[PDB]
Parts: sequence; C-alpha cells; structure tokens
Amino acid sequence: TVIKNETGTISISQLNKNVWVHTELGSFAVPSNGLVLNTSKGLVLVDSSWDDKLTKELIEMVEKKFQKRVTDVIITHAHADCIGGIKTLKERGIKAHSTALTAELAKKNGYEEPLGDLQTVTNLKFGNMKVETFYPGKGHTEDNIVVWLPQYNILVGGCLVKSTSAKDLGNVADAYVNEWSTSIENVLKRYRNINAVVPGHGEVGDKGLLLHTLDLLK
Ligand SMILES: [Zn+2]
Ligand SMILES: [Zn+2]
Repeated sequence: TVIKNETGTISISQLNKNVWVHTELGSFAVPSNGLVLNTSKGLVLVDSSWDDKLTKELIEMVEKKFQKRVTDVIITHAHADCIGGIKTLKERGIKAHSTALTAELAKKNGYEEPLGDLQTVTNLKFGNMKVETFYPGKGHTEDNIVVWLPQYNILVGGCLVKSTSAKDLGNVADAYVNEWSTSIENVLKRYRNINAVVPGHGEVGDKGLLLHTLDLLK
C-alpha cells in the first residue's frame, strides 16, 4: 500500500502493520527516507524532510490518514534531509528528539535546535510501539544514529547505510570515512537478528545493505 500526494514528491509505504516508510523528493529529484509509526498514542516519525514545505505537507498528510497527531520525531543527524523541517515540528508542538551532538551541529548549520535528549542508547515507548536509538559512532557524519524497532527487528540505518544500487557514498565532506566501517561493525555486533533495514535513500533491504556499504568503504 502506497499513498502519494498530487505532485508525487511525497509518498508513504507500509512495511507492515504500524510501520510505514515516508519518502520525499528534493530538487537539485533526490529521494530521502524516514519512518512513520502508527501507535495507540499519536504518530511517531523518524526524521523529517528536506525543508519546511515538504515536512509540513508530509505531516498534514499522515495526520489526515491516521486521524492522529504527530507527537514525536527522531532526528538521525543534522543534514537538511533529516532536520530540514525542524521549525515546522517546533511550532506544531512536535518533539524533535536528538543526541546533544546532533543538536549543536544543527545550530552550527543554521537550523533551529532539537531536544538533544538521546543518549548513546535510548529506549522510547510510544503506546505499544518500542523504539531504540543507537549511536554507533562517526560515519556518514559525526553525529549519525540508527533506529531499531525490536518488535519487528527493523533497522533504520539512515544515511549510514547505502541502498543496493548506490555505488556512491554521497557527501563525505562532513563524513569520517575511516571510522565509518567500525561504526557499521558496532551496529552489526549489536543487532544479531536483523530482518529489514531501511537506507537513508533507496529501497528497504536487509543486513546485506550493511555489508554492501562496508564494501563501498573498503
Ligand atoms: Zn546526511
Ligand atoms: Zn544521505
């Protein structure tokens, strides 16, 4: 099941029951993924979108479909594709969770500041939905974190994991290429039984995406 907006720039795909993947296209047409979690107590998103226009539209779209409000959003790192609509979240009473590092880099990049509440390992529970945020170390960026849904064994790798047809690591000006490999290793050592892994850009895959990325980093 895929729900799209009129322009075709924003789509929502269902991984299963309460887990959907949201994708938006930014102009430069670059796609970026995040998650939408339908819980008994509001909608929880993993990352926003490129800017406030797309983010506001993404939000008013999932709130319309699920007839609930987006209560929280987990920002995986301080780049436009993840923290682009931080302003939109803050004026709608939506909590923008992030590590302290992500929060400071956000301000350094001219974005409004998120909560900076996530520690290296943080477990959040929204209704019956369980979420785990993990900072594996420096990789795509210095602050990048991954998200893990223990009930589905779904891992949101974010820009730290490349899709299967991506042969380019992407922007490495802010990246730590040498440490990237160790950081993926920490994710692999931490989560032994992964089912699906969502890349920052691209189709949902499996742990083979982490191996693929380690290959690109060699
Ligand atoms: Zn990025
Ligand atoms: Zn990226």
